[PDB]
Amino acid sequence: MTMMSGRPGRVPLQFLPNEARSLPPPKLTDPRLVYMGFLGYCSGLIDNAIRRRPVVSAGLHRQLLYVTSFVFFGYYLLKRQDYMYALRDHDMFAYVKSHPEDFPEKDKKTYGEILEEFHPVR
Amino acid sequence: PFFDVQKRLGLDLDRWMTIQSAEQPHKIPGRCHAFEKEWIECAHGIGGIRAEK
Amino acid sequence: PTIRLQEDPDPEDENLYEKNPDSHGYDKDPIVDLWNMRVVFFFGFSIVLVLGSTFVAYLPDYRMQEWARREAERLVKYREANGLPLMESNCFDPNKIQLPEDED
Amino acid sequence: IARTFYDGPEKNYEKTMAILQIEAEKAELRLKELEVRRLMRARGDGPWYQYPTIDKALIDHSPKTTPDN
Amino acid sequence: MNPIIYTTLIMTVMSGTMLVMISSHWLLIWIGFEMNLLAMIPVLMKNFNPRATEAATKYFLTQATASMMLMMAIIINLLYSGQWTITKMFNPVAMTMMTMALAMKLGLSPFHFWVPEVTQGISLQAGLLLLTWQKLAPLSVLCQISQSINPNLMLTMAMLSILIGGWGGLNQTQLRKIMAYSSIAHMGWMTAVLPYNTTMTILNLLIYITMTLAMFMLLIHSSATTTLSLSHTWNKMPVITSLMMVTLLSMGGLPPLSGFMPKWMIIQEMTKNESIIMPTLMAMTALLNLYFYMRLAYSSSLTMFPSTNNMKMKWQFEHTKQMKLLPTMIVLSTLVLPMTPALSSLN
Amino acid sequence: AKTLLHKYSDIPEGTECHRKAYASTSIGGATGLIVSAYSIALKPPASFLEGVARTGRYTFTSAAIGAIFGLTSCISAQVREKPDDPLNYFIGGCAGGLTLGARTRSYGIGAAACAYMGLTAALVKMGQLEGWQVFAEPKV
Amino acid sequence: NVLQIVRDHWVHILVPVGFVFGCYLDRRSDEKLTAFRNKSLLFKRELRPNEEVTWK
Amino acid sequence: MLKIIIPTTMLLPMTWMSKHNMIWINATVHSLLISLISLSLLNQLGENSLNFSLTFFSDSLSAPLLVLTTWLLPLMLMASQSHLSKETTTRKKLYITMLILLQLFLIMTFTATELILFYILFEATLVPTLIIITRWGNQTERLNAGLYFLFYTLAGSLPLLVALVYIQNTTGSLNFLIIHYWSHPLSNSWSNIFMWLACIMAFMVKMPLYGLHLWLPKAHVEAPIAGSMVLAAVLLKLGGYGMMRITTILNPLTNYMAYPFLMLSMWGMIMTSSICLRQTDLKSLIAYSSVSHMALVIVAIMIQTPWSFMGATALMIAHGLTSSMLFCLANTNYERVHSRTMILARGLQTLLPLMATWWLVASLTNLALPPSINLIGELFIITASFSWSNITIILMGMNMMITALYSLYMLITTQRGKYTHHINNIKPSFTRENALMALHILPLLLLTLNPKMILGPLY
Amino acid sequence: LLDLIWLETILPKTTSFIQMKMSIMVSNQKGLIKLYFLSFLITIMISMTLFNYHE
Ligand SMILES: CCCCCCCCCCCCCCCCCC(=O)OC[C@H](COP(=O)([O-])OCC(O)COP(=O)([O-])OC[C@@H](COC(=O)CCCCCCCCCCCCCCCCC)OC(=O)CCCCCCCCCCCCCCCCC)OC(=O)CCCCCCCCCCCCCCCCC
Ligand SMILES: CCCCCCCCCCCCCCCCCC(=O)OC[C@H](COP(=O)([O-])OCC(O)COP(=O)([O-])OC[C@@H](COC(=O)CCCCCCCCCCCCCCCCC)OC(=O)CCCCCCCCCCCCCCCCC)OC(=O)CCCCCCCCCCCCCCCCC
Ligand SMILES: CCCCCCCCCCCCCCCCC[C@@H](O)O[C@H](CO[C@H](O)CCCCCCCCCCCCCCC)COP(=O)(O)OCC[N+](C)(C)C
Ligand SMILES: CCCCCCCCCCCCCCCCC[C@@H](O)O[C@H](CO[C@H](O)CCCCCCCCCCCCCCC)COP(=O)(O)OCC[N+](C)(C)C
Ligand SMILES: CCCCCCCCCCCCCCCCC[C@@H](O)O[C@H](CO[C@H](O)CCCCCCCCCCCCCCC)COP(=O)(O)OCC[N+](C)(C)C
Ligand SMILES: CCCCCCCCCCCCCCCCC[C@@H](O)O[C@H](CO[C@H](O)CCCCCCCCCCCCCCC)COP(=O)(O)OCC[N+](C)(C)C
Ligand SMILES: CCCCCCCC/C=C\CCCCCCCC(=O)O[C@H](COC(=O)CCCCCCC/C=C/CCCCCCCC)COP(=O)(O)OCCN
Repeated sequence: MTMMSGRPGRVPLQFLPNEARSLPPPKLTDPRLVYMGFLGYCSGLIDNAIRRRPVVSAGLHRQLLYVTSFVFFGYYLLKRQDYMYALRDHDMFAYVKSHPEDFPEKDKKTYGEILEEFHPVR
Repeated sequence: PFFDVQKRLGLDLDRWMTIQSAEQPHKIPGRCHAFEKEWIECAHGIGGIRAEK
Repeated sequence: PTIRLQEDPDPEDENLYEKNPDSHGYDKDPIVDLWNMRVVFFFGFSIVLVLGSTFVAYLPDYRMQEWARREAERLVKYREANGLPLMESNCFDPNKIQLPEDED
Repeated sequence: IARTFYDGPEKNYEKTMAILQIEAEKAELRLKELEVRRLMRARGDGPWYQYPTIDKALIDHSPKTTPDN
Repeated sequence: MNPIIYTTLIMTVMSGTMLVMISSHWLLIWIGFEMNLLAMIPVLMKNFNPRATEAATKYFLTQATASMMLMMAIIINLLYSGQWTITKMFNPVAMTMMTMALAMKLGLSPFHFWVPEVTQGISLQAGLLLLTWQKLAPLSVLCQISQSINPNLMLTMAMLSILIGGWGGLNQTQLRKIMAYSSIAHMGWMTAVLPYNTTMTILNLLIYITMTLAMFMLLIHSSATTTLSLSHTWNKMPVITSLMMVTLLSMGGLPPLSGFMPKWMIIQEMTKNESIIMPTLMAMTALLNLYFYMRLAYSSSLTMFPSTNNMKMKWQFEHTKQMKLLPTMIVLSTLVLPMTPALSSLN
Repeated sequence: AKTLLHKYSDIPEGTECHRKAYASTSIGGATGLIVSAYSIALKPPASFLEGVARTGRYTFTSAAIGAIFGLTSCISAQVREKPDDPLNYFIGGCAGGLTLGARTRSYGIGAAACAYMGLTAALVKMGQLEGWQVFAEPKV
Repeated sequence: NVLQIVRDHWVHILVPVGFVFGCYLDRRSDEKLTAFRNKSLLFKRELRPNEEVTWK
Repeated sequence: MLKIIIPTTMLLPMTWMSKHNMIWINATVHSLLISLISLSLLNQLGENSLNFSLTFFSDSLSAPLLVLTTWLLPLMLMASQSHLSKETTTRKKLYITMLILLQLFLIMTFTATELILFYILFEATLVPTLIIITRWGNQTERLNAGLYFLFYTLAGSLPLLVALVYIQNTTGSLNFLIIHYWSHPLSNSWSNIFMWLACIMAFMVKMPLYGLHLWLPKAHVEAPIAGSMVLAAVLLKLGGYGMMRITTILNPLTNYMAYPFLMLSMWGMIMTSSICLRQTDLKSLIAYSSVSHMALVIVAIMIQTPWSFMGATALMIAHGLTSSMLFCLANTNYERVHSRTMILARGLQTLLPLMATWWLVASLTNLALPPSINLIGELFIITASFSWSNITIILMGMNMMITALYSLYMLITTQRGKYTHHINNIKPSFTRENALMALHILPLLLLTLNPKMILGPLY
Repeated sequence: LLDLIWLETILPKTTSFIQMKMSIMVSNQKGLIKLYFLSFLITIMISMTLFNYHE
């Protein structure tokens, strides 16, 4: 039930291994970063609304800090998520390569020589 | 769930007491020291699923 | 108190015509009302309906209907000039079909 | 109208081809990933589902007051 | 209670949980549970009254029985294998006893009886702590021994928890009991996917904790513990009732809200294991939780209830104490579905 | 115990109707005993004889439902010569629901139970035939 | 004289700017799906002496 | 496709930053402009769809529905501003926000390439509708209506979700193009039967199918006018569109799994048309007429022929326009007299002649007068059904009769006879109401000149 | 007979009635720990006999 916690050579609490540096970092105009900044902006607006302040105008420094914090955390979150997916595919490809008898390459037939049952609509 | 702080820091908070074959005072051996030593050396590093078989 | 609660009485609905005899039914403010009528009429009847209907009417033939008619004309001409049947019951060439060898 | 607001059929045709290729590759990757997960969870010979055992460096390999360990 | 003593007790509760979640030795996990309970009892009685005393007594009896069972399971496991490490239980009887002890600690059915009463008997801050922080340690232990759990027993308890949470929540006018039954149903959802994928368990735990923190903070802000008391909030703080209604919709699991993401991820995972009947029943039963959330939203925000004259005075005063993390909590409780793939960072 | 379930399921569908009925009666009686135990624990009967009477009532109702279901399903299977057909289970379950309605002396309960138990039993038969898993093992 | 009318009518460019931005993003998304540009068996063609791509 | 989505999203800050007396003008003008822009999706290809990107695609089935949604938003705004005048600025902006969010969800729903995204947006449309009904409805029943609107939908859609993820575990994809190209037959098994039911019953509930339709009269009667307009014109079609997408994986099972639904649709079409003959509430009559038309659409989709699919598309568009117009017509009289009883206000042709003309044209399109697209769709479906089995005409023709009988009945009850004497507050029709009726009726008539634009992919 | 009575009776009214009765049965516990802990003992015995004997 625990897939990748026991992966060999895994440091307990790094959050971002050294090998993850081999991957292209997310662009700063990444749509996911833009959505994280939007979440920070919404948090700032809700903070104004709860405190009974002018929602759009009250805390520009506070709203800016909300947006900046959300973007800053989202960058490293995206890096870690991309690294984990890269690890998943790396392990999958290595396992398929090391077990050819479990993933055989079978000759594929053309449609002119496969017999498919025809079901009339009437 | 299990935040493995001990191995990250090399602290050894409670690992000295987990098994029977680990550094007893005055080198007093457990009743089944050899069997546990053999089983641990058999199962080391191959994973629980493979070790069960 | 022979009463259950302190409540405002239900007010009577007010007629927009009373203060604005030509009120268009858009807003209480006459200027906002007139401009709301004007923008509705201009952007629905003048822009969307007329110009949109013209645009849809002159859409280019991406469905390729005249193309299909011309292709059919060419095929009919060629086929009845050489005595070929106008259409074949087989959509695909049988020579590229591999039926199972034995049916019994 | 065609010149101003639209493109030729080639663009949509080949964009469809690219989209179809990406989608088919994703489908085959998903099926292969499920099969790999099943095999690794059944046999335990892969990097995944590697459940901890006892570290062998905890064993004390010193004389034990008794010759028979 | 003295504020320094209160801080010490809170940090002792947290330290017990951390001891549970960093230990590799069964005895230290047991000690962490004992320390957590010992520091937890006075926090429930911080506001002294007969109801708080009764809640603390019921809680202590339940948790002490669970701790006895847990130590018994540890000792049986040691007897059949001279092992103290928390890897995988070697004796099935010990495993059954451990699963029952952890279910009793979590409040899963049929050991759910204490969860509403205690939650009703304590203050809202104590209820927040009890329904959020107290779930971490048993769930972490369950995640560590997931491969050893018998799926039939765990799934039976999970389905019972979902059913009983929905049915019990249908009958409640008090908000603390509503939150307790919601907690029982969510715990059932969490423990249903545990034998298949612990990452889904962690994701559900995080999402539920975020939404529960949002709701408890909103209930503390508008100091309401009953439905009728909450029906006055529209006439003093309409924004609070609007946010509460959106968070309630999220808790019911309706898309595109965040509360939909855990169930969506769990059902899907179960279908990878040829499990269709249980996910179908689970969703159809979570409909009940949605129903009583919707009833609360009807009474609180979607309609306007009659108010009182003295409320006019409350119009002249602001809230003295401000909650720093409430806006972030609300936003995380509602608008995080588009960031679903980030869950890969949890494994 | 699933040993009783195996004892029921080891006998083929439309054969030995008396033994099928006996096994289903045992399963129903066990279910009724568990229900009565929980009911007595959570709602004490204020008397020992009244508790014994309630246990007897619940256990007899459940055992009668089990006997009726098993006997009706086996007889329908053997007479129609159609084993592995969910409609035998539907008929047995709906007869069991009618038995429950008669035992509680309620027409509406009888009809609702007949329909719901019949549908549930037919679904169980379909799951047996197609291999549907309630507690799926962690394959992946 | 234009300051106040701008301050009360600047909301009238939000939707046209949205339309222009959406068109730009559609073009950008188009740029990521050129793997088969001038490569289909039906439309494959020799380039003109001056053009660099068949479509963009 | 983002050239439609982003302006719709921009509608939100535009209405939240507008002056208190400018919200309606700005929202109406810019929604009309968005509809004009969306009108360019009608240029369709034939062979295959317009595939903008990996996420969104447009078909000859999707484009008319998208245009109808974008056109319905300004009409809803026009119809809402009368009874929302006394509302505060913030609550008016919140109402407009609900309408904008509903349009955004529907636009994304009709163009999603992948079935899980379609499902998520399909469920997301629920929340704004529920809020609109239960917050701005007039009567105490609205709350109950909301519950009926909710749990009927979810009880159908939760199984579908399960089926969907199950499919992606075995097929490997839920992209509609991949699903269509790699489609395989369904064998005759109990598991396949239940997967078919899980794939179909959510759209069945949404139609609604006869017997699962009890939520619709409640929800449509208790809703405010914009809620009723969007519920009848667009939301019901979410079922039909969904079916037309998902039946591609259900062959050849649909060959016999469709019999109970066909029987329910034909008989319940007769039943709901007959119910319309004895109805005291004017909105309830319109709701039941919608049920009957949607039953005919269900028959068309279930028999799985090109003529039936074309007829179903045309009938969906035509019914959306006609039912929205009828709801607006009833709401004008309701705002006059504050009652929905059909016999309270009579002889209205004497007092409101132009509104009587609008009533007449709406009633004519409701009974499918040639050459309106209502009859185009109805006749195509009837011809396909006759090919399916010649006895169907007996039911179909019967439905036609009953339809006319209730349509004119409504017209005769509210417009003809003598006026009620004591009702003396019937003011002349406003320009807003007449313009709303015209903006309903003229596009419907113009669609007769170019019917193929609504005939769907099978054309 | 059909829309206002029986179609209401079968799907929505039956569901509401069944859920309400189940809610009343589940939530009507007097709060006495004797009964709860007796049910706990029954549950522990059942789990030891029906799940723990089958492995
Ligand atoms: C490792 C994990 C495992 C751990 C567990 C292991 C345990 C091992 C040790 C066991 C030895 C026990 C030693 C000391 C225990 C202390 C008990 C105590 O202090 O009592 C306090 C408790 C309260 O004391 P009180 O408040 O001062 O007095 C109040 C009055 O008593 C009442 O006043 P009232 O008049 O108002 O009330 C009316 C009356 C009402 O009384 C009743 O209604 C009960 C009568 C039910 C009739 C049962 C039907 C008869 C036939 C069933 C046989 C089944 C097979 C048949 C098959 C089909 C037949 C054809 O009383 C009650 O309400 C009490 C209800 C509780 C009854 C017993 C609870 C057990 C579960 C509930 C189900 C009861 C049976 C239902 C059927 C289920 C299957 C048997 O006393 C009692 O409740 C009654 C006396 C208890 C004495 C006997 C206890 C021994 C049983 C222990 C467990 C049994 C075996 C465990 C496992 C075996 C297999 C592995
Ligand atoms: C989606 C589109 C629309 C569809 C949806 C809408 C329609 C669906 C629902 C419509 C209504 C169906 C409701 C079902 C029954 C509800 C009963 C009830 O509410 O109980 C509460 C209600 C409350 O009772 P209570 O509070 O306990 O005590 C006070 C009583 O009022 C005091 O009662 P009492 O003292 O006055 O007398 C009671 C006593 C005596 O009752 C009387 O006093 C009067 C006599 C009544 C019996 C009438 C039989 C003679 C006529 C029937 C002819 C044969 C059937 C049709 C065959 C057609 C041939 C071409 O009752 C009995 O003993 C009858 C026992 C069994 C005999 C009838 C059962 C036959 C089942 C049908 C088999 C069909 C097989 C498939 C055929 C396929 C080929 C066509 O019970 C009643 O009062 C009703 C009693 C009558 C029950 C039998 C009537 C059922 C008729 C057929 C049902 C089949 C439809 C459902 C099929 C799916 C099921 C799996
Ligand atoms: C409602 C949405 C969720 C909100 C959750 C709260 C957000 C605030 C959390 C603050 C972030 C800091 C936490 C971690 C920082 C450094 C610590 C790091 O080293 O820990 C690593 C762990 O990394 C963390 O898990 C990453 C946390 C990121 C959580 C985001 C996932 C959310 C799901 C998708 C929804 C989108 C959320 C949007 C964000 C605002 C160690 O890995 P490991 O010791 O081996 O794992 C232990 C458990 N195992 C072994 C059993 C697996
Ligand atoms: C001679 C008289 C008869 C002529 C009638 C002509 C009919 C056409 C008129 C109707 C207008 C058509 C509706 C507009 C929909 C088009 C939207 C979209 O498709 O156009 C985009 C292009 O944008 C266009 O600019 C659309 C702008 C249309 C905006 C309409 C606003 C009109 C409102 C009128 C306001 C007047 C003043 C108001 C006073 C208050 C395409 O994006 P792009 O990817 O680049 O193009 C790809 C093709 N390329 C590569 C060849 C370039
Ligand atoms: C009130 C006063 C009454 C008295 C005065 C009356 C005056 C006369 C009125 C009657 C006029 C009758 C005109 C009859 C039509 C003649 C012209 C007609 O045939 O044009 C058609 C063209 O019609 C258009 O194709 C269809 C118009 C579609 C309108 C769409 C409106 C925009 C959408 C609005 C929102 C809709 C929302 C719902 C959408 C589903 C023909 O198309 P086609 O023969 O092929 O074209 C061949 C030549 N082309 C290709 C170069 C054009
Ligand atoms: C209010 C409106 C709600 C919506 C209504 C939706 C309608 C859905 C109904 C589904 C239609 C058919 C379902 C399955 C197809 C055949 C069903 C069965 O009766 O046919 C026979 C099936 O044989 C038996 O009859 C078994 C079915 C009997 C048990 C089911 C209980 C039916 C009682 C009615 C319950 C009410 C259902 C609706 C509840 C609301 C055919 O025999 P056979 O060809 O050999 O087996 C075919 C299946 N194989 C191929 C997999 C082997
Ligand atoms: C408004 C009310 C609408 C109510 C809709 C309810 C009906 C929905 C349809 C059924 C829902 C669940 C179906 C599950 C999704 C199908 C996916 C699938 O293919 O799984 C099947 C499994 O199918 C099932 O297990 C489903 C059995 C039913 C479980 C729940 C029973 C609920 C009541 C059943 C009848 C009601 C359904 C139809 C109601 C019609 C609408 C009223 C096969 O998978 P495997 O296990 O791998 O087997 C392969 C080898 N054969």
